[PDB]
Amino acid sequence: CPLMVKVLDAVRGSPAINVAVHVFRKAADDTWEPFASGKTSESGELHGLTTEEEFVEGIYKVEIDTKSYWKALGISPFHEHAEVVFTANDSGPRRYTIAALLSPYSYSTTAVVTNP
Amino acid sequence: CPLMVKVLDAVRGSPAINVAVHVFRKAADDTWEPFASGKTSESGELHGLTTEEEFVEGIYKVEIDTKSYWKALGISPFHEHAEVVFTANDSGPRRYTIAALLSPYSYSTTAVVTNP
Amino acid sequence: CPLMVKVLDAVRGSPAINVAVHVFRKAADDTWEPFASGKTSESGELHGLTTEEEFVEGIYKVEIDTKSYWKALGISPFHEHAEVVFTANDSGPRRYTIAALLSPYSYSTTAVVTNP
Amino acid sequence: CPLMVKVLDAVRGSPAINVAVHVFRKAADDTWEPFASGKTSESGELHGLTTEEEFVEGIYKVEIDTKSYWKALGISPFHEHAEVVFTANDSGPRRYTIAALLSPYSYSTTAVVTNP
Repeated sequence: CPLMVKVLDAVRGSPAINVAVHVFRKAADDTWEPFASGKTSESGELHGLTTEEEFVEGIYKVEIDTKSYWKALGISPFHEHAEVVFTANDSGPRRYTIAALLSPYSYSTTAVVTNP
Repeated sequence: CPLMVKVLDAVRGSPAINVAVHVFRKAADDTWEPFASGKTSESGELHGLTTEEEFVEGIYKVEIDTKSYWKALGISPFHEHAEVVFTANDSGPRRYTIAALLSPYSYSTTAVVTNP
Repeated sequence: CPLMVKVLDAVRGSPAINVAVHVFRKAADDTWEPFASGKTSESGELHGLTTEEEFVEGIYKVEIDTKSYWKALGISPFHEHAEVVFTANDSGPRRYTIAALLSPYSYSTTAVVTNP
Repeated sequence: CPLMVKVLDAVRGSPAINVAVHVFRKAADDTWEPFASGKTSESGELHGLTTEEEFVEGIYKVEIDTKSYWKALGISPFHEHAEVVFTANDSGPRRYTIAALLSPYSYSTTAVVTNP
């Protein structure tokens, strides 16, 4: 898995389940092209977004729909979504884990990058 | 001062000085129009971005140029920038503090919303 | 003011008000002796803990009673309290800001060390 | 595994490897008794600290030696260690993951608690 997303809920101390995630890649004409999408599983993870062959050098954006997650729990949150933007694979193929920790008025995001 | 930004450096335990910040407002055509910008001061803060008159309800994006900050320190960072997207809502008098805590592979952002 | 504490609530996007803080200094017998204490103000800050005269080099512990704070809101929390342990070192003039960002199952703490 | 610890490095974007961890349990006489210890693996994880039979109700402290980790990388950090203190199993047996994200002047810690 070259790209995996993991989302945790800091209010409940649990994985964040059924969170929508959209990934985009910056195209030649400086616009964001849809690349992949999915929802987190019961473990708060999203696997299988892409393959090593498809995941070429580029600037990518991972957008996590945090607002819908909190609203479904009855909480009105601050952010519209969480976005993570990064250059990938520019010194060769790597594996990327993007982790997000969510609270209604705060989030953090961390990347773990490994060389296969 | 209804909107202020504070940026901290988690590697050095210091304010993040001279970081570029751009603020955008979402226009009816669903694109981002420039709204305000500046560089953080010696205390890592950016004040005087807008006034109560101009800061109407709407969707705002705050973009922090984190990549330039780490590159000046000689540290290779993960993210292209840090983006915070939120709705401003009239619901009594509101002041918004957007704080960001920066590491090379991780950031957190928190909103503090108070009423004078 | 060489030592100050700031506490934020990530669930409500507000200062964490009326939180008990205790400060201890490590004594030569390797036990913790009380040093200073207080409750955070309306802005979530605690000032006036000590003076430059008394704040000598040594190992200090700052204990934040997070559990009582969440229990007052009716939220069941994970941690018994939040503890920050550090060495104060004379190395030019130093002011220490210890910040904590609280969620029910997660906290972060950051030190900002500046020189007037 | 009733108790697992995972440690990440926010400066390098990698797991934090060979980090010493000590766990204690509060004894009848209000002192901290040693319970288990170990070091994180190449994946930044520490498994096998305890069993369900041994992991009874109590107040536990997980101490992570962050200072030694940073010093070995040539960085002088702020904190002496990171401590996580919590009541475990008081409403029946659960599984606990304690995660820590480390920077030299900041850390965060999150608990994920599941019902087996």
